[PDB]
Amino acid sequence: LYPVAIPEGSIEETLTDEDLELDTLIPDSPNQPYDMHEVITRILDDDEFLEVQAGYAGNIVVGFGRVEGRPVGIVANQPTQFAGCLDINASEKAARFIRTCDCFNIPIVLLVDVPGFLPGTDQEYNGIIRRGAKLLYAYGEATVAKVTVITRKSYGGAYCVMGSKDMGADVVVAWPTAQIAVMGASGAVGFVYRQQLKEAAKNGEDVDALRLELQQTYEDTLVNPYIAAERGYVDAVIPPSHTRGYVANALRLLERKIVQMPPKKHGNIPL
Amino acid sequence: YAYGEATVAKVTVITRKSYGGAYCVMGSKDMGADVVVAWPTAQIAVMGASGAVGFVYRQQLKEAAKNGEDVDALRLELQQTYEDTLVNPYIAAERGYVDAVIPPSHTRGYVANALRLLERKIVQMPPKKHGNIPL
Amino acid sequence: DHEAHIKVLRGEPTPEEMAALMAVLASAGGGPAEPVKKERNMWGHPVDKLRYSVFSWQRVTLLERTHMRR
Amino acid sequence: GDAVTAPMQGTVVKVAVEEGQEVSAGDLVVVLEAMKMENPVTAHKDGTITGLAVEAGAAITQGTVIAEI
Amino acid sequence: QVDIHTTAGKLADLKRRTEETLHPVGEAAVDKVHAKGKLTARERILALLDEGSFVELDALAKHRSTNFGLEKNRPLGDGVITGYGTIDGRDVCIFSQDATVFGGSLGEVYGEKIVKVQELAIKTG
Ligand SMILES: *C(=O)CCCC[C@@H]1SC[C@@H]2NC(=O)N[C@@H]21
Repeated sequence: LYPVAIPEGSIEETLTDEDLELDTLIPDSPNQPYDMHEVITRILDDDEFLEVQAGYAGNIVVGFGRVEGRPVGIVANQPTQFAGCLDINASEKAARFIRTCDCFNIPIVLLVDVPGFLPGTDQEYNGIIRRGAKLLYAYGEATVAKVTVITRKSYGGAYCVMGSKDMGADVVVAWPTAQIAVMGASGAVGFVYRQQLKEAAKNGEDVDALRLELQQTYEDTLVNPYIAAERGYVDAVIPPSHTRGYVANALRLLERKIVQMPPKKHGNIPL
Repeated sequence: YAYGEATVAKVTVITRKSYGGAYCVMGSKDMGADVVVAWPTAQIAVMGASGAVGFVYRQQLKEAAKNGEDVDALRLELQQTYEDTLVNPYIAAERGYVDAVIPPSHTRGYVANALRLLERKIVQMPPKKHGNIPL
Repeated sequence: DHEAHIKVLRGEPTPEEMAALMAVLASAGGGPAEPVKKERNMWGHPVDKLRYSVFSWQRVTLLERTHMRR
Repeated sequence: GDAVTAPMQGTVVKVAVEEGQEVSAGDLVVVLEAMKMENPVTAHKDGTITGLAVEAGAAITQGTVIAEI
Repeated sequence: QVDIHTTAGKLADLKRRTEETLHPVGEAAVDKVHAKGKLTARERILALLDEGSFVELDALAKHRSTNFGLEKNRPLGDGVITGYGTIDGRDVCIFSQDATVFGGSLGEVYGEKIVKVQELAIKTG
C-alpha cells in the first residue's frame, strides 16, 4: 500500500470535476459505444492503469491500478470491440487474470457493459460453453473483495458471468443507464407476445407497429436497473460521478473477508 | 440458540400446529432443519385464524358493523375462509419450508431414511472462542 | 546527552537565517511520529486462507506463529 | 499486413475517411452497424487510405477489406 | 421532465426516486412522528452514525406480496433502512426499522434486507 490522505466528507461532498465527467459519458443512443478506459482512468488513482494483454481479446480490458493506494485488478467490458460481447478469448483472458489476483489477494473491480455472448458456430465449435465456464469458475472461486459497477448492459448469461450478486459479488452498484434483463427487448417481446403478433398477422394489422409498441413498453418497464434493485441484486443505483467514492469506500469496508468454503484438495476448473 | 447452533442431523415432523414465533423455535427450515416433513393435519401460519381475520378484514368488519350487518356471522365466514385457504401445510410446502407432506404412517420410514442420509454432515460456521448464549 | 542533533557542517548563519531554516524544517517534519493508534485485527488474515496439508509443518512455523506472534 | 478488414458482418452506416487521406493508428475508418452497435473500425497502422472499397449502406461481410494503408 | 430516454433524464429519474425514499409513505407520516416527538428510522441512523458516513443498501426495494391487496401499496425500502457507516471512525453495519410502513411489521423483503446487512457484518467482522 501507498499512503494516501483520504478526503473528509461524504461521497457527494468529495466529488471532483473528473468525477462529474462520468455523468455525461454514456451516450443517449443504446447503440453508441464509448471507450471503457474513460471510466477506468477516472476511478483509478492518478489515472494510472497498467493494462495486461492489451493487444489480445480487446473486447475485455484487464489490468492493475490503485484505489486510495490499494492495488486493485480491473476487469471491464469494452463496448468499442465486438459490442463488448464475451467470447472464448476474452473469457480465458479475464479468467486467468482474476485467478492471479485472487492468488495474491488483490481485490477485483468489474465494470460491466455486456450484451451477451458473441454469436457464432465457430464459438460453439471451439468450445464457448466449456471455455466460457472458466470465467464463471474463476469469479465464483475468488475470495478477495469483489465490486461490480454496471454501466449500461448486463443481459442473460453474461449478467451471471460479469459479477452477479449470487456469484458472490460483495457490492453491486448500477448507473441509471444500466439495463439488466434476461434478453434484449426485441427477443423478449417476440417471445412473450408471439400469440398476439401472430394474431395481428392473421388480422392484417400493422404487426410491425404493434411489435415496436410492445418493445417500447418492455424497454420502458423492464430494461432498467430497478427490477434488480427491487430484488437486491443491485445494492445501490448511483449517479455515475459517485463511482470512485463508492468503490474506494467499499474496498475499505471489504479489506478483511472471511468466506467459508467446503474443504477440497483442489478444484476442478474447466480446461 | 441451542437449536440454531446444533450441527448434528436435525429432523422435524410437524403434527398439527406450528404458529408464529414458535414455528421459528420448533425446528424451522431456515433455522437449519435438515429435513422438515408435515402431516396432512399440519397447520402452519403466522397466527390463529381468529386473530388473523381480526386483523386483515378489519375495517371491513367495522363497516359491516356500521351498516348493521351480522358482523359475528361475517367474522365466522371470514374465519372459515382463512382456515380453509391458509391454515394448512401447503403454503409452507409451496415455499419449500416443508420438504414433504406425508401420510403419518410414513413417519418412521422418513425419519430413518433421513437420519441415514444425514449421518455425515459438514456445516461451516465463523470462528469464535465460544458463543454468547442468553443466560 | 546521546540524541543525534542537526549539524550545520558548513556555513555560519545569522540568528534570523537559523530561525527561518528551523521553522521551515519543522514545518517539513513528517507529522505525527508513528501510528501508535494501530490496533491488532487478525480477521481474514491471508495465512488463514491457505490450504495446509493436515501434516504440514507450516501449520507450526507459518499459521501458528502468525497468530501467536505479538 | 496493411488491410483494414470488417471485424464482423454488418452494414456500413458511415465512412470516416477518403482515399488519399493520411490516417494515424486509432483514426476512425468506418462505422459498421452490427449486433445493434455502431461499431467503429479504426486504422491499425499509420499511412494513407488507398483502395477505399466501401459505401454507406454496404452490407459487407466479415473479413471484407475496407481499405489498405 | 427531461426525456427519460436520455442519459440526463435517467439521472434525473434516479434523483426523483431517491428523494421519494426520504418519505416513502408521504410527508404527513414524518410529521406524525415528529409530533409524537420521535425520530424517524432515517434520522435515528443519521444521528447514531458519524455525520456523512452512511451508505444505504437496497434503498429502492419494494415488497413482492399480492395477498389481501398489498400489491396496491408498495413503499420504497419496504420499511427498513439498511447500510453501513462509521461510529468514532470505525465501520459498523446498521439496520433501522420504520414503524410508519405497516407499523414496522416484517415482510419478506424487509427481512431479506436485514439478512443482507447481517451477512455483510459477519463477512467483514
Ligand atoms: C436483435 O435483436 C439483435 C440480435 C443481436 C442481439 C445481441 S448480439 C450480441 C448479444 N449476444 C446475444 O446472444 N444477443 C445479443
